[PDB]
Amino acid sequence: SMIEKLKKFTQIPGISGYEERIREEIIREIKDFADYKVDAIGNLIVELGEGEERILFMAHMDEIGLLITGITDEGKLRFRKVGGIDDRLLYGRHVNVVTEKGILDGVIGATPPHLSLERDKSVIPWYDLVIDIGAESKEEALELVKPLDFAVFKKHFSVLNGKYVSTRGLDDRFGVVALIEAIKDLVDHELEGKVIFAFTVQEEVGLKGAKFLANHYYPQYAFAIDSFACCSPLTGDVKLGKGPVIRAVDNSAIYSRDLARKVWSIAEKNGIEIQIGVTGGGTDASAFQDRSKTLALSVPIKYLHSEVETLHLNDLEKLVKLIEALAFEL
Amino acid sequence: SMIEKLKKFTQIPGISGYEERIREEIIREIKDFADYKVDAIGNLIVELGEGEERILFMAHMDEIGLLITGITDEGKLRFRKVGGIDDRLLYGRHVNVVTEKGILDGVIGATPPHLSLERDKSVIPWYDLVIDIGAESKEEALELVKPLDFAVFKKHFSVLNGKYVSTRGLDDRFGVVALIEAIKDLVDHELEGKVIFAFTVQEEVGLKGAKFLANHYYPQYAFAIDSFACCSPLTGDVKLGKGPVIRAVDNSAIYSRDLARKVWSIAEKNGIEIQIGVTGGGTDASAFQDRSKTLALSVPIKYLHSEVETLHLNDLEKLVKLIEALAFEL
Amino acid sequence: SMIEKLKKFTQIPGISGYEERIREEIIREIKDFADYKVDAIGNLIVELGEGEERILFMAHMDEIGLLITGITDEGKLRFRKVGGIDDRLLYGRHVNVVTEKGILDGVIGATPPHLSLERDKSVIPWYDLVIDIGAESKEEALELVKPLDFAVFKKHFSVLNGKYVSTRGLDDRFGVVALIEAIKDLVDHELEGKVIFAFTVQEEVGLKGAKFLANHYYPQYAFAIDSFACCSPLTGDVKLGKGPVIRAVDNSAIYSRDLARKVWSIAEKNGIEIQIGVTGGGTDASAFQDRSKTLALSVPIKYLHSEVETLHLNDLEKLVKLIEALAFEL
Ligand SMILES: [Co+2]
Ligand SMILES: [Co+2]
Ligand SMILES: [Co+2]
Ligand SMILES: [Co+2]
Ligand SMILES: [Co+2]
Ligand SMILES: [Co+2]
Repeated sequence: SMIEKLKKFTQIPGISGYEERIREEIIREIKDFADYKVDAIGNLIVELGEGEERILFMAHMDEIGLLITGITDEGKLRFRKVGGIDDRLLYGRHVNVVTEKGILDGVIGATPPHLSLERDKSVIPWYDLVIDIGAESKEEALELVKPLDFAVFKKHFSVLNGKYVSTRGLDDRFGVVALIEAIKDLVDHELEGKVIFAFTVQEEVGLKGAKFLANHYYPQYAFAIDSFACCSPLTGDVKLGKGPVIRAVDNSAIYSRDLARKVWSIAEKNGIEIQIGVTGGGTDASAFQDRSKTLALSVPIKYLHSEVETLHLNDLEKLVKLIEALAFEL
Repeated sequence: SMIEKLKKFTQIPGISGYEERIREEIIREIKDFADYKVDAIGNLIVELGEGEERILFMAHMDEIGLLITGITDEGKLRFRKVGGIDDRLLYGRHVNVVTEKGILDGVIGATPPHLSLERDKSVIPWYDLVIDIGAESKEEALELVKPLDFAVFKKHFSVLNGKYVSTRGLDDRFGVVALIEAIKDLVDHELEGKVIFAFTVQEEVGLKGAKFLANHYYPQYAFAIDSFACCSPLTGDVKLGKGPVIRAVDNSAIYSRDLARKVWSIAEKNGIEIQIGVTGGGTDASAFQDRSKTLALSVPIKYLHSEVETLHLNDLEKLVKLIEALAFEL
Repeated sequence: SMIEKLKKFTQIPGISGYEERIREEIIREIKDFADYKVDAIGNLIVELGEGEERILFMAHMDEIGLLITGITDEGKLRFRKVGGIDDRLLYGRHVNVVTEKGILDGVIGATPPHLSLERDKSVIPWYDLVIDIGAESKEEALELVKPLDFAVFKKHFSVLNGKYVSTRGLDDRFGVVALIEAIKDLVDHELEGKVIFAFTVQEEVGLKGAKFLANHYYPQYAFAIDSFACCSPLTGDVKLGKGPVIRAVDNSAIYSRDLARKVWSIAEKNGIEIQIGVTGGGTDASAFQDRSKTLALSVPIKYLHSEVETLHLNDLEKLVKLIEALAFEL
């Protein structure tokens, strides 16, 4: 119910711009506790209580996938990348081409095997690849897919020891999950200031979902719950299963230091093993230091942004257990 | 029932040496038509009729996987390759570690993402990789896996248009399938000479299953039904769905020319679109020209030996439809 | 008597094709227990008991040396390599040129020292070298050596701590030793099935001694006792002195798995510290999976195929102690 909750949300396709299938399902499991409104741009916003705008929580729906840019003469699909993938993760891998008519499966096979003796033994760049969907010609392809349909990897699900979980799309699905688990566990409790949960769009392509929020939402403290890339010197003693991490500093922003304490305190004062770190990249929260106390805490992750992303199942536990015990005790 | 037959047989793990799980299941669906004997080395042999030994048919159970060679101090698994894989297909991919106690899942994640700035932007070699299984230490790993346990990729299944099929393990599973479909369709027909169906072991590591057969089985004509790697100049006008291919020539052997005719004839004379080709590598049949008329016919395949192998579903149809209409009309 | 037994057998020159001097001496110490026959090709074969052919044991006489291919105008010897040496082990080293007239010593000195200032600071390839034997001219050389005389390194002997031993030619001499020690310890015991000890030729150049055996000797289980190259990831937890190793898998063959157990069992059931491994290269045994249960067990070795090969003296102890306790209790 934590797993299958997770299996349920990684499986949903939807990269930046195209988050529909994800937020429709968030609404399936939210409809009947709390009350939503949907941004223009796309954002699920869900206030709790009324009054001055206190905390804001953001996990983003969109993920990294491929935009279909056009079609070849023999009906293979061209694509650009949306977000940040690594090409070696593109070569010879099933995908899942999402269209209007609905899901449709193909394969970025392109794998000239052992017996061709022009050995392309370097990594083959994202633009030399195409998707196979079994189309016979340029025409037959359009029967099935049009430009600006997008696609995503057929995602395996794996539970490693008993503790960990691997699949592509933890960034930031787990987060979307958390802010649901951690919203059912609120509301009827009510004793508050006034906290705003949000499910952002287009984070992986420039945070644009949260840059849109930054209007109408001037809160006091704005959090992001995205991933925390793990296990490099520069990650200090962060290791997996030693509880949620506070992105103190990344590449998008170095974050409020007093806010850091204010949670770190609530942390130990509340029986939790929060840990602290310095990584790379950025987080929706860093769209708010514009004017706002920002910080984003997260779960440390291995093999990030690959279909092998691996979060520890306890940290997730403790992290909702904290990003709740924040919305009160702050 | 052709698909799910195929889905059923690719899903079974078992690389060279370790074919058990595969032949036990072949026997589950053969037990009660025809009669088997199992080689020393491992081979399923199934005669039909009695008398001089006429034709021999071989599809091999084993596949390409990874042998676990040892364990690291932090409980990651080391492995060698068994067979011929390409390393770019090793990087960051779920696998499935088969042990004695039974199946156990892990991930060759190893994917230093975007934020480490020593960019290993070349392909990372098979020996710098390890499997993650979520073990905490060298000790905790052995609790789960021992050397000479082996592993295989979590295999997706994909049906491309309606026609084609992708998954890792068509080589030579489809073949194992064929020689089953095409053995249920025999026997009770009986009108013969005397044909031997065999399910070989260790083909992908030197044909050693069929090199073992070469004793006790001196037939008249020996066929192999393995893959036919496709879509390179040197493949002539072989294209997918234009019916089974006759490996005229590969790298292991150039095959009987009269036997080629003798089938090519039976082909057109029997309403089939056999095609002919020159590829690379070898086939169990080429363990018999030692003394024996050899030839191996097959289904053309794209993206071979990658988890994206793609055979056309008709060819398979027509190929059983022919490797039957051979066991009589030859 | 284990050492000097070993010192005695490494010292004997004889590479593939030219094993005489070795098997004559094996016969000096075997003549008067058990009874031999010598293959055409060269193999010492020594049955024990009579009846169905049960086990076969092979250690090979030949070693890596140099074939003299011709002679220079100033009476230096040209050579090819027989087997697999590494060139850096050729540069500037005494050798021992075996002729018909008998032993004759020379030196692959060739060592342009410090004062020539064209610095050949890369490794100098096997074909730029010649042997010095002190001959004054092309003519004077032939007075001493003719083509297809061969040569071998002057071999030092070293006993490292008290435990280990270094010298060039453990592969497979130690093995030849074992199957002698372990044949004097049989015979008069007699209680058997029927075991065949063999001393093979030409293993280091394609196993051709044992490929010749494969006729007339169809046994039930065929073992090889050759070296086991040691101390690389891919060698798992094999370390020196932790008892004989079972080559589970190498590059020539992945070996019977049930036979592996059947010894591993007899092992622990018999008070021995057998260990298991995956290395590279091959073994005479792998000439039998042709039709036969093959496996080769061995002693782990460091610095293999160099005049520094280093086996642990206990393992050798325990290995005869086991390859005896096999010839009965199997
Ligand atoms: Co994210
Ligand atoms: Co991300
Ligand atoms: Co195959
Ligand atoms: Co293959
Ligand atoms: Co040897
Ligand atoms: Co050797």
